[PDB]
This record gives sequence, structure tokens and C-alpha cells, in this order.
Amino acid sequence: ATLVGPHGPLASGQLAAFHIAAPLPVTATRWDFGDGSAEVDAAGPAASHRYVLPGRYHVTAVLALGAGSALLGTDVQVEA
Repeated sequence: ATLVGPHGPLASGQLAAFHIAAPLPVTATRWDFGDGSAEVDAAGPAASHRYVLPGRYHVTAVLALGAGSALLGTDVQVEA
């Protein structure tokens, strides 16, 4: 799936907003922030990252269509 992670500046304590693109009919996805919130039960092909510490972060996602899925893996760099 495509890693669409739209957001403005990512300073310590920012809410980035992500979204995956591939399994058109997405009703649920599972991201992985790792910023305190590891597993991420998001709806459809969309979610958002809540970064609160100044440093770097790693992102991943699992698409769930019921009979199909997708693997996501983005990167993040939050400052302060």
C-alpha cells in the first residue's frame, strides 16, 4: 500500500495524520507508531501519529479488507 503520511511540522507533542493507499475497499488498518502507542487500530485506510518525544520514530501498518491486506512501513523525525 502507499504510505501517505500528511502532516505539518512534527515537533515534540504533535499529531501527524497518516493514510494508506492500495486496498481501495479498506474498512480497518493496523498501524504501529512506537511513540508510546505501539499497535494502532485505525479505521479504513487512515490513522494519525501522536508523537510526544523529541527524536526519531518508525511507522508500519497492516491493511485489513477481510480477504486482502497490505504492509506499510514509514519513517518519522520529530524535533523540539
